[PDB]
Amino acid sequence: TNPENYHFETLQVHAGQTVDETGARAVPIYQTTSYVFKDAKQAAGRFALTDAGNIYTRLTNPTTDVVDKRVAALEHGTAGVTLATGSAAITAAILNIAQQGDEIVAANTLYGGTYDLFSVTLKKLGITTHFVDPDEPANFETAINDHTKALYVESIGNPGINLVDFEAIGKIAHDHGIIFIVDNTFGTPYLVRPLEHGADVVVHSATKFIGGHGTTMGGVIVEGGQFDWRASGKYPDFTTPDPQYNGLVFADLGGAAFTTKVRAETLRDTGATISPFNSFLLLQGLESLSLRVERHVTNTRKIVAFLKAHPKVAWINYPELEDSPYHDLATKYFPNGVGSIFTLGLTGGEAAGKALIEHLQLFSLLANVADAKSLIIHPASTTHAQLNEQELLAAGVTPDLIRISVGVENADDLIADLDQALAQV
Amino acid sequence: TNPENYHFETLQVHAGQTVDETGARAVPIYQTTSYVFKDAKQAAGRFALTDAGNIYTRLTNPTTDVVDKRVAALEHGTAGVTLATGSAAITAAILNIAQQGDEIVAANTLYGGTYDLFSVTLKKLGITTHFVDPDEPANFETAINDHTKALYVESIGNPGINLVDFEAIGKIAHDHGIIFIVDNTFGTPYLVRPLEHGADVVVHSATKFIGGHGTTMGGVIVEGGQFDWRASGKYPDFTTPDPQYNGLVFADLGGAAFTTKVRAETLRDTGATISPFNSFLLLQGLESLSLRVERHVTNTRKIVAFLKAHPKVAWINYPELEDSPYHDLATKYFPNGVGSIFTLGLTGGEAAGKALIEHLQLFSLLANVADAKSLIIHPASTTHAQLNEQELLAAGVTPDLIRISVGVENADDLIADLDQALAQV
Amino acid sequence: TTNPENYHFETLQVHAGQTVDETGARAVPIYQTTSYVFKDAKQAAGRFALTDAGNIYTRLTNPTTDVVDKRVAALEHGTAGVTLATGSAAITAAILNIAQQGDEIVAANTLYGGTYDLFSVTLKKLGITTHFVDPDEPANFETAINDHTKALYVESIGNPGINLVDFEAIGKIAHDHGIIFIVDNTFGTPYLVRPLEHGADVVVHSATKFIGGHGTTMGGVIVEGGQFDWRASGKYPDFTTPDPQYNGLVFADLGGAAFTTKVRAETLRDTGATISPFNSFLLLQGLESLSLRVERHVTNTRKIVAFLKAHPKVAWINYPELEDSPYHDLATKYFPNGVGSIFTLGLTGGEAAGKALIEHLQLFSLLANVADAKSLIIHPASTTHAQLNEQELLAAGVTPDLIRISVGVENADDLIADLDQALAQV
Amino acid sequence: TTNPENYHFETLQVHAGQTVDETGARAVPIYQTTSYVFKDAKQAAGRFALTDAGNIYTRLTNPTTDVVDKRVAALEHGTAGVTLATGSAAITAAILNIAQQGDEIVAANTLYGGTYDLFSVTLKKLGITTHFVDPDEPANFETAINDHTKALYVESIGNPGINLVDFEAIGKIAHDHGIIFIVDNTFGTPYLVRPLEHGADVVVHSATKFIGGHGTTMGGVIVEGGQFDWRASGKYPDFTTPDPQYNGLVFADLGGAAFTTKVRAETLRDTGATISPFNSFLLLQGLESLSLRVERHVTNTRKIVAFLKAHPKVAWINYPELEDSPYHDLATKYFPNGVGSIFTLGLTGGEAAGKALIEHLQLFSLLANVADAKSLIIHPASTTHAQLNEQELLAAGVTPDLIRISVGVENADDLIADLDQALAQV
Ligand code: PRO
Ligand code: PRO
Repeated sequence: TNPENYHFETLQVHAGQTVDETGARAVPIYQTTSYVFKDAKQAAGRFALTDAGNIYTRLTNPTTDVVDKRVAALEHGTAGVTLATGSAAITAAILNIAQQGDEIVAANTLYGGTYDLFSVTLKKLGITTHFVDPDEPANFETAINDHTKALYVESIGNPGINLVDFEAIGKIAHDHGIIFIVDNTFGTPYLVRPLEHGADVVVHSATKFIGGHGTTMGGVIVEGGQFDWRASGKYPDFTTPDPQYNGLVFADLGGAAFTTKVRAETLRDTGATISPFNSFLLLQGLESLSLRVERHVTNTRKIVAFLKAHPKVAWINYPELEDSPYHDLATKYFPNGVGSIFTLGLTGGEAAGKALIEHLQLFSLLANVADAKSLIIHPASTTHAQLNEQELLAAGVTPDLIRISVGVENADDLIADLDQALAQV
Repeated sequence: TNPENYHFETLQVHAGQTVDETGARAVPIYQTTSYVFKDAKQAAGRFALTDAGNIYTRLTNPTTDVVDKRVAALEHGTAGVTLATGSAAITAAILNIAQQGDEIVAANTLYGGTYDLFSVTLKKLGITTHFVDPDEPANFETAINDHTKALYVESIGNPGINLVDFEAIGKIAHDHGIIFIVDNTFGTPYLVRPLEHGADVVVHSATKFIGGHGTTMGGVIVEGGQFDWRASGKYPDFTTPDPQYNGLVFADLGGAAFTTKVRAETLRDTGATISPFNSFLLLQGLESLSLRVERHVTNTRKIVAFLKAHPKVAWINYPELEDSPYHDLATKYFPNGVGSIFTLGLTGGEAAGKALIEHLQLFSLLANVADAKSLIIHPASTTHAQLNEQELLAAGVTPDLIRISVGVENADDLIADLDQALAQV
Repeated sequence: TTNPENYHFETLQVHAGQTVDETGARAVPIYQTTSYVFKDAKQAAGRFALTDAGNIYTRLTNPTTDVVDKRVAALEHGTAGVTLATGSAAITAAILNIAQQGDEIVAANTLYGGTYDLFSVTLKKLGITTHFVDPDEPANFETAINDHTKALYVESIGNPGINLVDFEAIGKIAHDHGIIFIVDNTFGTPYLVRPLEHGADVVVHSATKFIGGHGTTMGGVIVEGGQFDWRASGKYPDFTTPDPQYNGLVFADLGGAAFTTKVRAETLRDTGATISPFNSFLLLQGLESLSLRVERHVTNTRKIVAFLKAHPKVAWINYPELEDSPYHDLATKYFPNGVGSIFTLGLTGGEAAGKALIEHLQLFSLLANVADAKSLIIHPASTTHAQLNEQELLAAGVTPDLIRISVGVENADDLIADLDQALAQV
Repeated sequence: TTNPENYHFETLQVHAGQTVDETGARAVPIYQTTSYVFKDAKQAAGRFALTDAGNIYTRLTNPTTDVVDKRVAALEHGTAGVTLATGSAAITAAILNIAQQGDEIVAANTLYGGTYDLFSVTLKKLGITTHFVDPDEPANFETAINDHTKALYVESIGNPGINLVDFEAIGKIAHDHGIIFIVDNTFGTPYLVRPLEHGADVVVHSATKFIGGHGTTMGGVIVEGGQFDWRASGKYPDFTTPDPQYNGLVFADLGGAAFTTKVRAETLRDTGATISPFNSFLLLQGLESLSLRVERHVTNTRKIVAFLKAHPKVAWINYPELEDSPYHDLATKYFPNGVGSIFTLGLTGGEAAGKALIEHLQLFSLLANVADAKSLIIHPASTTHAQLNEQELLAAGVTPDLIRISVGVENADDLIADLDQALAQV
């Protein structure tokens, strides 16, 4: 994990970065695809996974490697692996422990994407996921069984902005001998470390917060390295020596089991590999993640207060709020804030929200979150237009719903902009 | 397709590139993740796929778009889509027309990767692929049936360096109402256009030739737009309106059917999206593809002749050679050459090849092909060490086999380097 | 003009100069191009004539770099900006823009090693003499001014030496003699002090350091305040006398864009110290967090300066904000948000003690840079200022026992802990 | 020294200066960094002292850019190279490296618009006078030489004007007077003519054009032949007299790296026209195909020049290789592989005919650049050389009816077809 016990701010700046022979203080962009092997042994050794080193950029990259380590350090885990996007980090994570005919138990509150994947695409492939209501931790136990291999939820609903009892669902899963995978995109390691509250694997859509400016895509998978793969016995690929990899037992890697299996199977075969550039820009984003998340909260705090007190605001979801049905969860798991993404409904309903959008100057109309620039959009008509009233209202998406992602601009300017706009709907 | 009927050299330089309002002569790197929508309608419109424009970089990118068009133009197809890597362009291509419990008929001669994917990973997902011997076009018909939805082969075996009767297998597939997907990595549009000899879809690993210098990864999928999806009837997802996409019938797009379905399903859900940088470097590579491939052939020609005449060379595979079991295929389908990748066996067997490797100065020991720098490696101990003697000798990988990828250096220097080295094994 | 709807720093550093093209792309595209297609022969001819606004040649204009120009100027509260390859190039251009052969410049003794040697050796060879004055006494500049003097140069915070200067004072003394006031605001950044609003006419920057923020990309920026009469003073003819090469165009006629437009059209076009659109993109990213980053570098440096002052093995510690530094008054008047994150320090054991301290710290990297997100430490006299020797070395506050530290954005405690252990091993 | 195991152009452009780091990465890493961690206080001090080889500061040294230096020099068959931000910056540095105030340069009249105005306006202001001679008669240079003259400058192929020059001739005339011969080989590239091997001492390049090859990235390269006695001639003191700032180091003591090492240590460090490691990476990619690309640009231009000569509506066509151009002899002697892909042409209808032709072609883009993979066309007098007017305009072969064309690597037939249709519409 973290060697000389460094604090978050130090880890987000140094984690997994070494200095090569050139003395280059910044991580070089290893925009290469292959690596020269010392001799014919090392070649066979690297491809056999028995000799530590670079192999192929689809599999390995000195730049991307620093991201794996660094994110893991922040997430306080044991090993990380990066991928083309968040969607791919999810697809890989799932496929690593779910075969055909098997199933997984995932929360009702999910990003339009994560959802339409679990339900339409990966099922089509014979892996259906049973959607439970995250508000009642026990609600998962009811759909669990023998074909179930992992309990999946999002650290903060998208757009349900609903918290969940991490520790509860973690045991409910371990009691049945399966792992807890938490999609921490919305919370980030600075706000919450699912791996330290009952989670085994944490996925991220670095595209959003880790990246920081809406310029780069990428996903990350971090493992806690705290789940006996043999014990539970429910994960064969992990137990049964791999013929294709020289009878290697993934469970023998320990803290690196889950991640070295994605890299050697899913990643190598499906190839949703990140480009060294993207990884570079992620390293820059991480070098300031905390600082930006800190402002993302204090800004959202101020913007939420002003919005709650405005007559023209019907309702406002935001766990930290003293009267949100999740306030208690917030205080227990999110001591530093609940993010900067929130939903709200206006008093003039649907036509009013879109109207507000059409008047704001500092809020951009687009599909994204966690940009340094503030954003707003109406989920139902976009990011979740892949779900019918059936799932739509099941994930909290109502015709009057409007979503906001608070940037790092000046709170006064954002409030002023919001004011002038509402003063016209 | 190609509007004012331009020749290959003109298309590889201009295809799908327009000039924006800035006047920028070079395609800008759109290192962005989202796009600002005009109003709430356009947002809903883009996400509904009813309004042409950018949506999300996982789905769309102005830079990557030029690659889609450009490659397609060269491949002489109707529509292209790019992806994170070649492996992902393959995974996506397959998943676009193969559900669970279904199967596909693919050649025995395949890249270590393409293979271990079709066989271990995608089966695990309940899609097994029956490996036929490409030498006998009829050999495919025997394993075809009702669950079969596509016939897949590589334009040039890796490392079988075996040609195949494109037109033969194309009909053998259309007679049974399925499509022909040809992995043209090794041949490229300048040497062969599978789409014009019985192929419906062509996949590429731009990582290799299109890229040109071993710096960038990426895959491409191009469709010929010449297969009635309704007629054959064997492709439901293409016939049955998509609920998630507003009851859209993929077959209604025509020339853009196959590609807009990968982008809207597999890509959007699995997210093996290319980074705008990678796409940029591909555009540069394409702007010179032909010129480099031209030298790749004339260089390999000269290097093959010298190698055939050297006493210490046991055997040498290279279709163009007057006595290779494929010479006739070569003359019919490859009028401009058969590439620059070839295999050879030495007279001192295994230990001799690796020895040759350990002596060469201008040939680099690594896992890659089509680099401007020349490369050599022993497949059995690396790129195909995922197959047992069973598949290993089934794809032409023998203990004395050595593979070479001819660069663009000076033929005399390469021959000289090879000479001095052989003069020591 | 300037900042339209009167926005605050945090909003400008994130939005300033950034429009949405037809592609609708939210992030600024990286325009890695060298040329631009012109509408017919006239648009082409009119652009090259500088009469038609638009792109011409990346050596002169770039859509990506353009956002940098606007944004940086916006933050620095100026009217126009032009960016260049490095901080050194921005400085070289600023001078050369208003300095011919036979002219002279009066500059502070406290200057970064490069800047010094540029004024003293490189520009000397071309008939541009520079008088190095002691910035502590504003009147000292008056003494060296004369007919050939054409500009007064100072740094917002000496490098090294950490000495502040009376902006308004030197500002007046310069305008009273009809010359411009050039401030190299590198160490301060627009967020700590805006020299253009306290008597300065042109402010240059080394985006390499703070603006970029991670030690990964290089570039310089020149920003003009556009509130200095070029005609009036009369000492800047090129700004008044029509430019033959440019259809008799008179640069002073451009108003708020006179100085920078002269650089782009003269010095920049001809010498070509051009930034690459890539770098510009990375700078934009940096600017998008400038305020947040500069904020921590300071809170961090404050604590670390405290600890280091109380520590027995510390001979002395320069940091203007310290209640008794000979510049404290200048700090309160001009630097309400802090005095940055770069300070010098002397050790009890002299030089050998310092070099010992460097080699033992684990969170401070020994390299030549400042403003990195990572913390840095180095010994100025043997590196950054080794082209000067002792007389000029000592004219800028560089003593053999001097050690320089650049506080990063890591955890303040860890940094102190690291500092402790190293000092004990000294 | 130079090219070790005697390799050919195609092998050098792909391998020259590229090593494999510990990561084993085959492709040259992009070192997007500004500084480098130094081993203890001495390595640091020794690097800054220029006595310890290694990286110092990206403004001075970069592992990515370094491959560019070696490689380009290798191809140009020289001993040492240094790269800079642009072609203009490489030229500016080359001159300033051997030119002080009060010195003069004698250069060809045929110069790219920028180069001209740099010599004539920008460098004039700094006491560096340049005498513009007629390159057609080598003796013409002798006439302007004198005590203050310190270098003879010419382009391998005038821009525009497409005029060749007697390399060896001007080379001797310059060494007979103890001065260097500087050639701007942009238009030719090391693959068509290697000025360093035919009487030249320093050859500069605008990688922006051919080396890069796609109009996407900018940069300049300076290459020295290292076969000119600095001590002997005696006219280059700075090369002989110990450098105080550098521990009395004498630049001439460096041998084959004297000229370029002076640029990196003086002009470059102080003015900072530094390339970005990104650009360098893109240049390396370009170099990896230079020979192949230059080969087609020529076969293509040959055909296109033929067609255009026979065409009725073509008043005249400049291309040295043409059997009757006043430079054909120079072409056969010096350019055995072709004379490039940039030619000028006059139309029967004069200026208006030309500008008409431009606006009608579909495969030729109207922009300011050459050597793109895409074909280009432009009218020099209203753009690239509009800072010069008629007297100096006409001293470089730029006539109001002149049209310039840069042949790309598209299909030769399509280009001709496109040209036909446009001419008919004229
Ligand atoms: O500091 C930051 O937030 C940005 C992220 C990419 C480059 N620097
Ligand atoms: O011409 C070429 O081959 C290279 C490819 C990337 C940049 N230019």
